[PDB]
Amino acid sequence: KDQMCLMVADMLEYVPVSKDIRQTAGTGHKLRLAYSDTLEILYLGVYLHTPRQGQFCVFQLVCTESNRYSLEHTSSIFTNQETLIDFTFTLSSMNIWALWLDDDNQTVMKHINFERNQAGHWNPV
Amino acid sequence: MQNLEAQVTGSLVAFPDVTQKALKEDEINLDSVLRGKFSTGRTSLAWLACGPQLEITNSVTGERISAYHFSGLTERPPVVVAVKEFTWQKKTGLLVGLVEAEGSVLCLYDIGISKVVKAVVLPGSVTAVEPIINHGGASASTQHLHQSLRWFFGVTAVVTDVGHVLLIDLCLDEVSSNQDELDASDLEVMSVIPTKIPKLREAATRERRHLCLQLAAPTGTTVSCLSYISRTNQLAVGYSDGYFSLWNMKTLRRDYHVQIEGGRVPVCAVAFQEPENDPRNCCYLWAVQSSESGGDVSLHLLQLAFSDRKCLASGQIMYELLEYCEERYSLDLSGSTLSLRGQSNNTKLLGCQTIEKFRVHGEREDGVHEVTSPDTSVSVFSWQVNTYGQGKPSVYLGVFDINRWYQAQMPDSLRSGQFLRNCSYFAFWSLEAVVNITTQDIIFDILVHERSLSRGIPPSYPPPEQFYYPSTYNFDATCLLNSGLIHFACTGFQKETLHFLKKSGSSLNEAIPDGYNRCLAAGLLAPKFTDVQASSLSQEEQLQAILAAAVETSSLGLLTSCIKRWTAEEQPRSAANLRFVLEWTWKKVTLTKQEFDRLCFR
Amino acid sequence: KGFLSFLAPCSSVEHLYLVPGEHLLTVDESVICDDVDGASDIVSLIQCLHMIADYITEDMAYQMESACCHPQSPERVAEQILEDLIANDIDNIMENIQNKLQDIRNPIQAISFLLQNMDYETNMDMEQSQHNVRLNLSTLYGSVTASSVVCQAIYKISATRFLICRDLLILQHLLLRLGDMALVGAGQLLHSQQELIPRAAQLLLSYYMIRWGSQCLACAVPVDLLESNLQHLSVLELSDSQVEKRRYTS
Amino acid sequence: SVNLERSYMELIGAERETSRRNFRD
Repeated sequence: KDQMCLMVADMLEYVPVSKDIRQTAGTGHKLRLAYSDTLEILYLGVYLHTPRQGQFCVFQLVCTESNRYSLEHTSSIFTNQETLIDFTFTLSSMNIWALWLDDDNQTVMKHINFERNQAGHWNPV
Repeated sequence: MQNLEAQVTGSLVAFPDVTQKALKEDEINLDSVLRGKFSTGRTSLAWLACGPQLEITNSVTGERISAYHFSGLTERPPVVVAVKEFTWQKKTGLLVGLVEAEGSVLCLYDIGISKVVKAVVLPGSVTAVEPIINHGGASASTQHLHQSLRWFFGVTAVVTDVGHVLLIDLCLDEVSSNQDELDASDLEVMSVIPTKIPKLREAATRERRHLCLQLAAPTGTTVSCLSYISRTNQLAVGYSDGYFSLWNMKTLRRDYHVQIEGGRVPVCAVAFQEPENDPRNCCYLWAVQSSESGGDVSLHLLQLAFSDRKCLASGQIMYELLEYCEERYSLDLSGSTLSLRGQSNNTKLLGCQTIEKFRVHGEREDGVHEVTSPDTSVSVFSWQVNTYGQGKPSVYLGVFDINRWYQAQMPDSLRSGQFLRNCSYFAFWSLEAVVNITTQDIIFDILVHERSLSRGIPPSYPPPEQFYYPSTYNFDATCLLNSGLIHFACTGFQKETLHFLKKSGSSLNEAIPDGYNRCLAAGLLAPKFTDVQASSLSQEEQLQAILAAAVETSSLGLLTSCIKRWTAEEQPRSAANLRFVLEWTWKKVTLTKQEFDRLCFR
Repeated sequence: KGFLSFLAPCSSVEHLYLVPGEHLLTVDESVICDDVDGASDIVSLIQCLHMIADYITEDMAYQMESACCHPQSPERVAEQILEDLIANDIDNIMENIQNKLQDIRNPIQAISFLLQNMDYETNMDMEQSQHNVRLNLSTLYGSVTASSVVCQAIYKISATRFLICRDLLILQHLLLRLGDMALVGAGQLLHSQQELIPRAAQLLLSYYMIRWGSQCLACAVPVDLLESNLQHLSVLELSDSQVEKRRYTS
Repeated sequence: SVNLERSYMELIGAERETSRRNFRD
């Protein structure tokens, strides 16, 4: 209704800084919504596809009293360079699932609890 | 008994392309240098960093476990200079000290999903860090901490480029001093040691600060090495000019300060060694003086004097009341002590570790057994020696066994070049094979795996003398590079010869001379088979002795497989060998039955 | 594309077994199990299990099945399997296994820990006597997709427990025969092994039963004959009729 | 007690009987 761009938010500023991705002109980024009915909190699971390495980042949508909106960074999950088929993130057990089809045309998919410590590991399926 | 050089088992499992790009992109920017080292503990990781980038790979493969881009409040590349394991609230992770031109960054890193879990900006410049206690406030029965440290919850001893030592509280007991990735707190550094520690910690917490105590230390000198000997409750601090100062942190004071030979040669590494049995309560500390640009390099065996050897409830034996630290055995590596180059050599320590192997028997009804004093305790030093003129580093992996050295009763003769790996007190492996791949690759660390370092099992306890030789030590290890990892095996020569002979078992007889010679040289044969050579024996009697030994080893499978191999392909003496072994088998049956009757009649 | 699968969490034992035991050394001890000493013992056990599995093949399993089917006891078949493994010595892998065993403190504790880790089946007789429903979840589920998933899962677990029990019996016999070659205190250990061998043998017998059943095909039989057999059995008092939904697969 | 690492495993669902839904064009 205002027909104007209120703010421009950089997803990498709420994450510890990654310089290459924000200036990268890559394409194929993905957004997923997860609403907590009992929390009234909406989570943006954003897969930023970087040719270096794509990454999942979990944000919470925040709308301040002055119609200014921001992303609260919960966690970021890096991914290796593959053709991502699908990905999901649940708030019931607070999990990331990701399904890729590698360049060799092989179906791979894995899960990880993205609040189970923060320094790098994945549970395969 | 003689050894063989490192055996390659798959060369240069290189790092991923993303890892190579990430490490080598920042080497051009100002205030950035590539660093790499293995992480030891419950982790199995190798870290490499150039400024903001941090790559964590598998320590035995090289595959990128995780990768991250992160900086401090300044864009100057924070180079990871220190990495130490840290367990807080049963969370296992890493404390990482990154150095900047404007300060430093302390990061906590919990193994899970590839970010940083804590970040703090440090006003000083980190050169080395070390966790003193994981739970300082829960530490009240083992006496290694000071009154101020017991008021802390996690104490980090950091050495700066001004010669001072700062003890920082991570403030994991306080939620108002716990920082986020983009949030941080300064340090309320108190040069003095106060008695109002809870009040000052509260003040720092309210002012958004960690409580830090900077000990009165020499200013102008630079700490070249930092280490924590929890066995002696001591903080080993070495300055770039060879001054070694040892601090009693139960008083937070310098219980000792001496000059170890060298005025421009820093104390490059310190390694703690405990003899298998010491009633004098004195252990040993190897201090290595190594030039970083060429010059005199000396290995010093510093004897440490402690009056008290207390047993305190921390699962440790704690040494207290230090009197002196004096070098008692010097070995010049700049010249020729284990190398063939006599002129001054530029020696750099790729790795310095201490490995202790505990052997505890179970084998009873349901229950649990506990570790004891180690039957094998060694200090492993991996070093590169540069002879100027081409700048090519030759790598050697020396192993000093404190237990074998005590069993050799304090050897003190300076060895001079050539091959002397047969010595039990000190040996070394020529890493020339690995060098042939890593001619230019900058070896950042070398990890000898504890699970890899192990000895064989005997057919009848106690173990033979072969167990007490380094030739029995079979161990795989990994060298970190700027391009990947290179993995090698050590003392696999014996099994290589054995399996080559067995696969040649269809014509085993002709290879028995050379194969038996190789087994004897490697020490694979029992100590009794070393006295007879294959040159003075024939293949048939050598085989008969081997078959006998396989019988006492309770290994019928080797005989069965060998005879099945002999059944194929032309080999005329196989029939004679089987005949002789069959009469030998029957006479062995007769002697065994007679001996059994003698045992059973009583 | 077209069809469907469900991703079901592996049990503790199956998830550990499907991963080589050596890699368990790189995963936190408190994560492997709550008892750190027990965790180390079980890690050594599973390293030995993977060591055995790297040389044991499916043809070995087939000939073992035939050996049990025609006259031979499974204990004798296991003895023959271990004897073949020992006769195939070129490196003396039994010495490596024994070295890993000394890492285990009093292996009775660790083997009984595997016993309790697998114990989920208890001796209870549940006939077709209907229990009192507490939710409608009692009648919930039972679809053909559930049937297919359950049959695949029971086949898979039958195979896994088959391999695990075979390895357990082989290790039991090997440790019993080794005696004091690098071991101490074997005076009490071996007698307990003599007692634990028959129980593991009967457990292997039950798991062979279930694996064999999972391997058994079944023919297409008319539901008319099915219900006639039901009526005859109810008349002879071996069953009581209970019908919800009977399916025969295509 | 401490933590929980879990791996999922594929169990093929669908009908044991041969029957699939044909799309209404």
